[PDB]
Amino acid sequence: EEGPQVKIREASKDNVDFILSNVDLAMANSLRRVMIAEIPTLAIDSVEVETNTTVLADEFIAHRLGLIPLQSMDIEQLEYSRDCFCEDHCDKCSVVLTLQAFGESESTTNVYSKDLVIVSNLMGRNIGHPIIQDKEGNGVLICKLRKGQELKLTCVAKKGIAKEHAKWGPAAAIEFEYDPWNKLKHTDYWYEQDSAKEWPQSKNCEYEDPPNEGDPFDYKAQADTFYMNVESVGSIPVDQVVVRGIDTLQKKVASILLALTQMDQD
Amino acid sequence: ATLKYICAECSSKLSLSRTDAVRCKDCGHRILLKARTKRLVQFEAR
Amino acid sequence: MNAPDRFELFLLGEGESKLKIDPDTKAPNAVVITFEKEDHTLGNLIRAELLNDRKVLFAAYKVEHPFFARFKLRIQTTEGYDPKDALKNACNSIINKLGALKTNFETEWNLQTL
Amino acid sequence: MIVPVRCFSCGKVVGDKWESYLNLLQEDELDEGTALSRLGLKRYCCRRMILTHVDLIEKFLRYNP
Amino acid sequence: NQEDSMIMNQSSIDRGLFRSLFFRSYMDQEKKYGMSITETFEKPQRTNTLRMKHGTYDKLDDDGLIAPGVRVSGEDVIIGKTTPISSKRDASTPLRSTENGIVDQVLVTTNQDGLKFVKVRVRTTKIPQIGDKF
Ligand SMILES: [Zn+2]
Ligand SMILES: [Zn+2]
Ligand SMILES: [Zn+2]
Repeated sequence: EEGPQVKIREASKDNVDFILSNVDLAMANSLRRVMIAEIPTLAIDSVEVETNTTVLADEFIAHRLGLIPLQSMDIEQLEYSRDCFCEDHCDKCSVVLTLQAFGESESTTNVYSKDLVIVSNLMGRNIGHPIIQDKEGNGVLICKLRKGQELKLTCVAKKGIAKEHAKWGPAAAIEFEYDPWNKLKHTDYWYEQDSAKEWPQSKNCEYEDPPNEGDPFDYKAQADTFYMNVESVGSIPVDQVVVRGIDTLQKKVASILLALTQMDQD
Repeated sequence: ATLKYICAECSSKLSLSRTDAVRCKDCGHRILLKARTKRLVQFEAR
Repeated sequence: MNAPDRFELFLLGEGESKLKIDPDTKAPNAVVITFEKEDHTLGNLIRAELLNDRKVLFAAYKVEHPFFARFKLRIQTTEGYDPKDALKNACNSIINKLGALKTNFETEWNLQTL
Repeated sequence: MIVPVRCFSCGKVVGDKWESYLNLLQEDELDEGTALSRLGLKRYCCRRMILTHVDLIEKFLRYNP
Repeated sequence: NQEDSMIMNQSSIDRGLFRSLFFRSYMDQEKKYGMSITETFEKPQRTNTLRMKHGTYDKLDDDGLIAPGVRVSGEDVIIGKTTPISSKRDASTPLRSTENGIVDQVLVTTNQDGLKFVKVRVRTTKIPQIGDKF
């Protein structure tokens, strides 16, 4: 179009590999940052334990519950409970899950995220369904039970961002590399005999022309072209981690522009 | 249903007054553990 | 025990505003903007774009202490160019860049098969 | 004391992978390194997550109550 | 991270890095001597006594024992006991002023001397904070 340019190398349901060319390092990084910390997600933020006869502690369990990935597709159509006019929580700001599990067999009874059950009224939003990616369809072993063992609890899943708690991270690791040849001399390679022989070259070197020894150092050159790979945890699809990442950053810049307007009165 | 104390051994749901000594009625153990409140404890999933 | 609530990183308090413009003392046409509940996601991004402005004499930012979610941005400009306008244009330029990226990624994702 | 949900360092979910891992070692008769890679645990922060997990819950469950 | 400090990743901490459980067992037995002068496990009130800690006794049941599950903090009376000095006199055990947690388990058993005696376990999760040693 005009400014920044994208070339998707590879793409999957949970991973995008792309080259982000015609960009500022400030932008590429601020985008990397906002993908990690600020895209809103839905995660369990309250557990009420009715019964726990497991070997695991109340909070131990409640802690792992927050880490279970939940559908976050239609998240912007769910309010932050802090802005909701309800007393505490409701269907406009939260999702309610239920976990009832009992050791019926002599054999160890396993408790999975499949076993969480939405009780709340979703009002036709793709939200709160535990993210299941394992071949057996169980997804995430919450707990293990014996024979007389029982676990009865209620989950209030709420909107939030990684910046408040890592559980709200839609993404895992974000691969990031610019100038795989160090033509820019942005790093100084530590060596014994030969940096070149001692440092393994990036797969990214294929995508760029090598420095060429018989050329003086390009002092004026700036870092523009960024080899990235964004991994999704599941809650939101990969395309959405980057699109919402852009949109969030774009949004938080607009709030500054609007703040300047508001303080420009009296 | 309304448990006061549970036997530590046979997992027996029982309940008795300080005028009924200690012990578990048909197990015969002096262990005993207080049953969980029905107050319901809230946890942040953090 | 003495830890602030993690929401205090992104949520404005009572009697607390986002931007706080303050006229600089040391130099003419320079200003000092305190960005409340913000970090390196915005500080660096704005500063780098403000440097692409040929009418910008100075542009720098700092996070005085890591406990607190706030950054100070210093802007000096050519006589006749008000810094608030340099920050105005700075922001729009960013928003335009992002919207173009958004579109391009979206056009690319639609060609991809998996 | 059960497979941690998610790798501490990176965040990649690891809670759904434990049982699949044991089967790959048992049934499939694979080595730990190929098994970890088969589960798509590419980074060493994720490999250590499962490879070094000690499952004490099995011991804890062995207790009579 | 200078002079033996270290920078820990809060993101990884949120995910469970170095998280630990903390347990503390409080203990008490009903008296030592006096067939007539025997102490009592009970939730005590005014009864000319007034030698209370307060520290609210409000979390105790009729047996002067907190039910496992209740949250405890500061100087909340975890075990209620009285000494008959003649009306009653306080002998109640407050939680450690510094500590706070959830009542984990409460063992109501007997000693070899036919003594009513209790053990009160309190659970606290400790998340890696600032001046915590590693
Ligand atoms: Zn609501
Ligand atoms: Zn018994
Ligand atoms: Zn990892």
